[PDB]
Amino acid sequence: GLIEVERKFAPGPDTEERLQELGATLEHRVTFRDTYYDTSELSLMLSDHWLRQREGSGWELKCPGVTGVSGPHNEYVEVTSEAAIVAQLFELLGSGEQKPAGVAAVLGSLKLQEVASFITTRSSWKLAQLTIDLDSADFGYAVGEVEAMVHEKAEVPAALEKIITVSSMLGVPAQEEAPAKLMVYLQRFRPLDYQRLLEAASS
Ligand SMILES: Cc1ncc(C[n+]2csc(CCOP(=O)(O)OP(=O)(O)OP(=O)(O)O)c2C)c(N)n1
Repeated sequence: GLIEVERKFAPGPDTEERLQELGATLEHRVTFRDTYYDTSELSLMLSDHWLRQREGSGWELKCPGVTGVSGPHNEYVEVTSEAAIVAQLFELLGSGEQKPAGVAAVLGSLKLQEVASFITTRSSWKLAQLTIDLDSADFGYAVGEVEAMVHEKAEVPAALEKIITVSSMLGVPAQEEAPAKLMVYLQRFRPLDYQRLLEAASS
């Protein structure tokens, strides 16, 4: 799959106006459920893999990036082929000897269960490209991301530059590193999982 490069930010009262003034256009709005899966030991998340089923899109696996871009920014390979997702799940959790099947069909054999499920309403903008998604979660939390998707690693630096420039033109504090919706959900509603992630990040 493709390499996603992103920077999250806290959206302000002026964000639409600022986007308008930059020449970004609002492409669509959409409301949808995401459901994230892991083992009881959080084997995926602790290895920086994120498996989800998204209403309207199907199964998606985020795999850790190949280049060094972490900080307020981050980089993931997004895998959307179910066959590719299963192949990676077998390697991480099970055996490559297992019979391939759809992601839903293998969950039970790999002891994968729902760790999080929540609805989001997303207002999606395009800049000529970059995408800027302004999200509101159904547990009460709002976040934005400036994002680019590239094919090869050598395109990452140039994408990363635009992402920073656009966040800055939005007037988003440089220091700010707004958390992912999933991380706020885990903090509020899966506190023992959240602590496990904390203890592993400081390690
Ligand atoms: C402290 C910390 N923060 C973030 C991460 C990375 N991370 C946390 S959750 C998580 C999975 C959810 O990522 P997210 O960017 O919030 O998805 P979303 O915006 O809704 O959808 P999309 O852009 O595909 O449409 C990742 C990759 C990490 N490992 N540690």
